[PDB]
Amino acid sequence: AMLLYTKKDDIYSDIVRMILLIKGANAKIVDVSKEENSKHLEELNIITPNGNIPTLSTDDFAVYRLSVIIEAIEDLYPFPPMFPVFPKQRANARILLEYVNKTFLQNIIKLQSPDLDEKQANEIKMLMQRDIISTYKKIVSEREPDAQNINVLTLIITFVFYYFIKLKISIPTKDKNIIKEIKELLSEPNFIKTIKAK
Amino acid sequence: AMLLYTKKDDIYSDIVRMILLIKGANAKIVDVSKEENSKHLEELNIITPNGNIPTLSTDDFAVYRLSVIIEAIEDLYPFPPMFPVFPKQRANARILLEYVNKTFLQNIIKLQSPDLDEKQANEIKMLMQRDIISTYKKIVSERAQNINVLTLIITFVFYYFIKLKISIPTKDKNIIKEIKELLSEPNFIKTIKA
Repeated sequence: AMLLYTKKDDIYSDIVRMILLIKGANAKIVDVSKEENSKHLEELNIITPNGNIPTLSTDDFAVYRLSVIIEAIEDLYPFPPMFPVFPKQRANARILLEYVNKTFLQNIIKLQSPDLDEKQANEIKMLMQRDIISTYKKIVSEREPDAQNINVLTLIITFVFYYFIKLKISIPTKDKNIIKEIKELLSEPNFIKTIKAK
Repeated sequence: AMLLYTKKDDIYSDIVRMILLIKGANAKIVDVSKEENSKHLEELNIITPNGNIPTLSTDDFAVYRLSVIIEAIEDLYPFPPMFPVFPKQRANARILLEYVNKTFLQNIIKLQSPDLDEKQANEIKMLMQRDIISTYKKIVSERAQNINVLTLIITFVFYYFIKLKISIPTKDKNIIKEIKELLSEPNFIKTIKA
């Protein structure tokens, strides 16, 4: 059966859990930061090279790295699709996913590290604050049709705004429409469901 | 149109160039290290954060991370396939690609850096020498003769071992024959003489 090794307040764990929810995969979610899951943590370090979090464990394999976890979930559960189904658009989305991973997701992890300086933290916060709206506008520009499903980029950008709040970083916009849209993302039923899954 | 920003004696450029050759992609390879076109190096530093080499550019994007370059090429040019068709094997290939990138590709580019002492260089060489056969055996263990991205990359690893005067640590006649067979692949030769 499907098992997801998670960790508390980890943007990557959260993203994969929401993906698994939308895909309708009935996965066992195990938080290895909890002392009762100590045995699952021991297993993780046997099946993975560095006890990587998150880890999606299938009957046939164990995967780590967000883009690889997504691809493995998509191979086994293609519906609803997380990426565009046409080559050009698919390529663009995967490149934009890499940009969001590098610019936001990796930096969110850095701000949560105990070995973080005052200089380093302000560099990261300034960086993410500068591009966040530009990236958000670019993700919605790619979408530019009712009862339709969400894409992996909208799903991930929602978690970026959620972690901005979590890290007490203000979302830099005065635009009423963008504010309404961000509030609409943060109130998506599957996002709430994932946030209250703990 | 498709534009590839390359640099002389760069393992990553070589790998992408061979992939684009096999795919039959109509890309415009530009060697930024050449003075002939300084105009392209300027445009590269605008579209990328640190003028990263290699960079696969399109009218819609610029990509410089190797695994993202390989995925973007596969999305646009799926034939011939560079990855296993079944999910388990696909997942394993991508993980093994990351291992090869970290253990060898990144270490080859460190040995080519100007500010590097002989002590640091010996650490890297011995490290790469220890795992090269184990990794090679693992790539062939994963495997009518359609080349996949891991075999393509491991070929360039053995090519750069020779290029950096690092001996391939094996006495095994079969492995030696196989490495020699990799290094004589027509598209590899074609890429090396491009």
